Amino acid sequence: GPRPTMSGATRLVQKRRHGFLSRVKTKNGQKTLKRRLAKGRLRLSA
Amino acid sequence: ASHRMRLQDQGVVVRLLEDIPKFGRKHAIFRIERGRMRNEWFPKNKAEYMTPARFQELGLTRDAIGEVDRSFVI
Amino acid sequence: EEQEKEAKKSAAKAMLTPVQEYNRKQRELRRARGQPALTEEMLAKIGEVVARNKLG
Amino acid sequence: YHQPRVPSSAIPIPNVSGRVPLPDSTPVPEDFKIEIPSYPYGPRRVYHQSNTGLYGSALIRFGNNVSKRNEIKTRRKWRPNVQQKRLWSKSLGVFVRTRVTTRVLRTIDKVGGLDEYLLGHKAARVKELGPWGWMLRWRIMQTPEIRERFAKEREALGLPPREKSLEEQLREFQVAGIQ
Amino acid sequence: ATVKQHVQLALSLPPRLRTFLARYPPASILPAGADPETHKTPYQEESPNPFMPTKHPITGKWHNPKYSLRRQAELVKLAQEHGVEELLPFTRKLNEEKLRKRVELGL
RNA sequence: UAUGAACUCUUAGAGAAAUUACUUAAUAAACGAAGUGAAUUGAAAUAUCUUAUUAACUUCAGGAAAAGAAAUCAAACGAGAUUCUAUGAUUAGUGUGAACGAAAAUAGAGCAGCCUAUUAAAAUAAGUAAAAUGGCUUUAAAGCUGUUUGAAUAUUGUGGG
RNA sequence: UAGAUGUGCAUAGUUAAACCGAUCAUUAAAAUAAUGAAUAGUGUCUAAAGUUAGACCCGAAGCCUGGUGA
Ligand SMILES: [K+]
Ligand SMILES: [K+]
Ligand SMILES: [K+]
Ligand SMILES: [Mg+2]
Ligand SMILES: [Mg+2]
Ligand SMILES: [Mg+2]
Ligand SMILES: [Mg+2]
Ligand SMILES: [Mg+2]
Ligand SMILES: [Mg+2]
Ligand SMILES: [Mg+2]
Ligand SMILES: [Mg+2]
Ligand SMILES: [Mg+2]
Ligand SMILES: [Mg+2]
Ligand SMILES: [Mg+2]
Repeated sequence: GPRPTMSGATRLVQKRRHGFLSRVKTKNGQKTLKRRLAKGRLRLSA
Repeated sequence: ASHRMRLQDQGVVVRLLEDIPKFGRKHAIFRIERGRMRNEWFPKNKAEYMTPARFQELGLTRDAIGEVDRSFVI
Repeated sequence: EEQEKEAKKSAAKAMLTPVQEYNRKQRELRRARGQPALTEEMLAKIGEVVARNKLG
Repeated sequence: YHQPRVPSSAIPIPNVSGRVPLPDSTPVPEDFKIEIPSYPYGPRRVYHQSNTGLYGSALIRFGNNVSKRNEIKTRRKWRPNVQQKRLWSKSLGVFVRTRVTTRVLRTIDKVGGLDEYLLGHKAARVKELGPWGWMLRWRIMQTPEIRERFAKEREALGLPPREKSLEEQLREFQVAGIQ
Repeated sequence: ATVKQHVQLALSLPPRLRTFLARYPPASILPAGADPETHKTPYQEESPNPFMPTKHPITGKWHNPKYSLRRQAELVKLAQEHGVEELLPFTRKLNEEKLRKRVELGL
């Protein structure tokens, strides 16, 4: 069953784990942005 | 005996320039192990590689390749 | 900036062997000779062969 | 590699990276850096190990490991017989250290030394040299022996006699650096 | 009058033939009192017959002909359709040479 | 037909993109080539095989790229670079099988030849051709290749097929 | 104006196959000795079909590659 895994979650970890800089500065992150850019997403990160 | 054997290298042709003892006199052409020529003689300028171009300038041919003379002594 | 990029592509010219320089110089001379021209005197002698082998 | 110092030259043997760092004992004014002309055929896009030695046309190869009864295929690799050797350079007068294959050791013996193996102008050799051999080629060309040998072959081919040499620039930086 | 018609026939040839004949003109079309040894174009001095391999004097290495056996057959085919095949130099692709070698020697 | 203006981030450095701090700092995808390279699946199981020089990943590059003017094919007559489409062809052939699978030639789209390359290159190619061995490709040839060895000089018949 | 040009199928069968041929094959030589095999095709449309493709439709557990997340 699902669990409350977002309890006590902070937004400093969201930016570090899923933020824009976390992706433009990595090889695999660039692919993520380019995939989401091809699909037309407005929210590319976080 | 067999119709096919292990392929081996006989050596490299060189011409002496310093009258090395136990190997031959000056300006002597013969085949020597590549290690001695590559590590001992060539650095000390004791011999030179005999390339097809070197043969023409010296006017010699492949028939001049002699043999090592272990009995030679200056 | 564009002139520095140009000079970079042309930097290896200092690492050319004498034979390489000799061949690059002969092109400058060969290309200067041009293409030989056919004189109206020779063009006539060619037409004689065309008509002789076409009509008679 | 750890290369020796040339007996009577302030130019060191280049680094496999392409850099020619000068010792602080050599007075050089900043705004100056030794640049080697780029390798025409560019670096090798696979087996980057080959861009730091004399590998010839040898690279890492892939194939199968066929079994005996069922002939089952399994991928394997074939590596060149690369060795580290000290090779005499008549031009520099020292032992140039580099990684070389056994097939290139024979070619060096065939052409008449390391210096002759670097000065070849055929397209097949310039490809076999690689980025590293291109540097050693650039270095021996700065020596007075090769510069004198090339100057003698130019008049033999009918070329005009042949601006300032790199070794001279480093000499003029001394006379101007002390005073 | 006929002289003007002759020049027009020559100028009507394809540029590919006019180019070849310009740099490799045979003695047939040369001036009457001309001499083959002289009046040589810069190409004829480099290679008397551009269809045959030449051995460089300084370097004992044969130089490939300026026209490959494929390009030799294209000129012969192009020169035969315009009546100037007899103006080309010797070639193993000439229709008379191919035929002569078969009749003389056979299979 | 001209012309004024046209902010911030991606995109100096740093950072939690659209901030900081500076400054007349600036280039997605798809397509291309090479390298690496599966499995589902089919064979009514399954190893060779097939799936498949596939998908995918990495590197490099341009508006296209790649390839290209015969060390090509033919067969005793001759054709004459490369690329794309169709036929040839459920063919020759390979494989125990399941299946895989050309070329010549033909037709059409385009057509262009050259080295003095309409952008600036060769003194005509030696550790190469080729051999043994381990593999790839494959019909046993040809072609690619690690290791160990290693030629000849042109139809006045030298070299490759 | 004229010439040429452009898949294919059929028109002759027979045998493993060629030579051969209204005959051919086996008979280790051949021979009516014996046995088998000979006469309208081709194109198109309509419809039903075999084969290969998802192949009448829906439905796995699982396998592989690349990415995501402590
Ligand atoms: K490597
Ligand atoms: K063969
Ligand atoms: K028949
Ligand atoms: Mg859970
Ligand atoms: Mg927590
Ligand atoms: Mg040994
Ligand atoms: Mg930035
Ligand atoms: Mg900024
Ligand atoms: Mg089965
Ligand atoms: Mg078959
Ligand atoms: Mg050649
Ligand atoms: Mg080979
Ligand atoms: Mg083979
Ligand atoms: Mg071959």
